[PDB]
Amino acid sequence: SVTHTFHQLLDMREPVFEFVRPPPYHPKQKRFPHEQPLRYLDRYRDSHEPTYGIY
Amino acid sequence: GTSLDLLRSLPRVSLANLKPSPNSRKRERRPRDRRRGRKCGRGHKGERQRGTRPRLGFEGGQTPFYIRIPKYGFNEGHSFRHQYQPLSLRRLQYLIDLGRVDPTQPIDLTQLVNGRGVTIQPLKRDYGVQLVEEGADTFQAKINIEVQLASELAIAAIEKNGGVVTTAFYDPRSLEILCKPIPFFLRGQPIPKRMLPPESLVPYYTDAKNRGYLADPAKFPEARLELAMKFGYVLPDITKDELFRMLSARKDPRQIFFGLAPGWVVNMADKKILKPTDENLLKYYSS
Amino acid sequence: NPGFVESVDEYQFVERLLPPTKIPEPPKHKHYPTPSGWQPPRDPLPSLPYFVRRSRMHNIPVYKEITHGNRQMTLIRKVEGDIWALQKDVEEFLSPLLGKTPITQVNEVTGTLRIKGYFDEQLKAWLLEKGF
Amino acid sequence: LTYCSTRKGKRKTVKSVVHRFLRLHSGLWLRRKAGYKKKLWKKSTARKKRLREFVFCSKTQSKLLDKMTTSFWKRRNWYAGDPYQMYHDRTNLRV
Amino acid sequence: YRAPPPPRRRPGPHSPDPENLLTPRWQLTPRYVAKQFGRHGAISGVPPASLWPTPEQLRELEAEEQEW
Amino acid sequence: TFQSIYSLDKLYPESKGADTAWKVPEHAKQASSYIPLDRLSISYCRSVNSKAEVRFHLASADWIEEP
Ligand SMILES: [Mg+2]
Ligand SMILES: [Mg+2]
Ligand SMILES: [Mg+2]
Repeated sequence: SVTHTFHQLLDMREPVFEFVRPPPYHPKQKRFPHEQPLRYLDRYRDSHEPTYGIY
Repeated sequence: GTSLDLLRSLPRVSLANLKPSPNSRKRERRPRDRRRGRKCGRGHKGERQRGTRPRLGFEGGQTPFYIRIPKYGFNEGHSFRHQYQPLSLRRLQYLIDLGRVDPTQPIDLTQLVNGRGVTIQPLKRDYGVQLVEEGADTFQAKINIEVQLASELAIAAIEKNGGVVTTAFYDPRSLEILCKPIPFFLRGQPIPKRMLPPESLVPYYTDAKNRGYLADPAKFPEARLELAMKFGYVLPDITKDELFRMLSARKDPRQIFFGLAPGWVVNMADKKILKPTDENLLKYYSS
Repeated sequence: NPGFVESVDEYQFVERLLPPTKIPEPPKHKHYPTPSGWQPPRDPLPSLPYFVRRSRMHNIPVYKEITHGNRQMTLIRKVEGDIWALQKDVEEFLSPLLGKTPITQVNEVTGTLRIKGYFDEQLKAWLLEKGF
Repeated sequence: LTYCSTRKGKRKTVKSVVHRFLRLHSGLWLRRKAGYKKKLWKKSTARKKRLREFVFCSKTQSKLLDKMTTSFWKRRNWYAGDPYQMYHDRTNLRV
Repeated sequence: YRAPPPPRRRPGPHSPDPENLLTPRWQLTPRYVAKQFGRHGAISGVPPASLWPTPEQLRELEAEEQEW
Repeated sequence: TFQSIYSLDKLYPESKGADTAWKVPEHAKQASSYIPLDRLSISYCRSVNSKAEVRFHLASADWIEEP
């Protein structure tokens, strides 16, 4: 019914909210991550798809 | 500019006036003086001053770091793995815009190499080029292109604009000739035949969805349509197009160049081509 | 009878294979900017004191560089005329963004300008507006 | 090692390094853990898990390994289907 | 003074003397003969039919192809 | 044009037509619930990921069956 109230008589588009948690904490990135697994590089990447630069 | 006006006033330039760019040369230091002499920077008496310290990697008698780590095959077979150079749609669109590739005619490795679009190293195990999806959204050209490998999204982009893409295989000997054809002609030998894919690569090149050059042509129409449905565009019909002949051109699976057959000799000096008249020779090359 | 027959007709395909030695001039387009993004120099030429020429590939000569592994710089290379006038314009254009006057080096002998920090994209767009 | 060889006058690679490590084009090196196949029956389940991993190398170890290999092992390789394709580059690194 | 004539590469096909003991061996191979025709066309004088494989050579080529 | 024992004509004799591969497949408008593109309206917003939105009027649209 809340959708009807926002539309029929309030006459506006209904807003939708979502519960967002704060981003996970990671220590500052290092050039040489000694004795850390291969996964270390994944924690600091933004996009999951390959890029090819000048090529 | 004003700088050239200064020359008019100044004395003549000669071999007695030359000077290098400032800071282009450092000073070399000899051990004569007190600062750099005497012990000459080597320290007090020991193995290191005399000049006989142990080799790189030696740790004084304990088992060294680079030998106490277990062996594992990260690099096993590295010299036999195949390599493909990447060509992105951003690079390809850039080349057509500046006129360094001619879209009217078919595009193969020879044309890409001749425009400096790609650099191919056969001796470093390069076998050809693979098309890469990056830059697909802004690709707005109609072309006929042949590459060794292709990706799902890259094929879609080319065809949506009404173009043909196919995947073809070249052997190490043929690839070297393809990239640098002129030096081969200077040798004076007949053009060799093209070998078929190794066993492992036969499934890839005989599959229609990959646009293989040995796949059944009857099955292409089905495959092209499914891309159109999946990626939300309308499959254009190229037969209506004026340039259907150009877009449909394809070479024989045993041919290297478009208009030349195996077994011919190119006499570049006087612009002639020689063909053998022996039945045994003709049968060999045609097989 | 000799075993070879010679034909002159098929040499046209060989002529195609020959490579060029000179960079081709870009082809005229009806609508600019070109789909990749390339745009040719405007006509007539700008009337500013300094003129910036294009590279043999027909691109704006602005480059990103690094040294010591942590020092980031940008370089404008083929400048003719008054290099000092260009420095004043760059300082005015970039000053509001940084919040301070940018640190720069002027090389009169090589005719280049060097700036501390990466500002290649902004400079490329800025130079196109002036029409070089 | 050999700084200047008799036949060609070049440096030589130490092949015991090539058989134990992997070099990513950025400059990192990967290795296994010593003992990851030895006496597993006497090792805890958490201990065994740590052994199975691939691990990076320190700055001083990376420097030494670079001296002991030639440039050929430091080039760009374009392997189709590479399982290390995404680890040859660095992202969001201020340093 | 006047400078001497500029250095110039010698033109035309080159046929080394077979009998001479100090002629390099690589210049006496059939490959070298083939190169002369490729560079200089017909002026070389190389019988064009020789460029293709001989029947005995042809059998070896075919035999190897089947094997591998 | 040169041809060899491995030419596509000989390997696949039935489909010898010159245009066999480039013909648009007939029919299939009823295949895999063919979605008519014209009915839908597609807009691209650059939100990094470039977002895409597809909208159509449910009731007016007739390609879907009423039930
Ligand atoms: Mg440790
Ligand atoms: Mg000295
Ligand atoms: Mg390379």
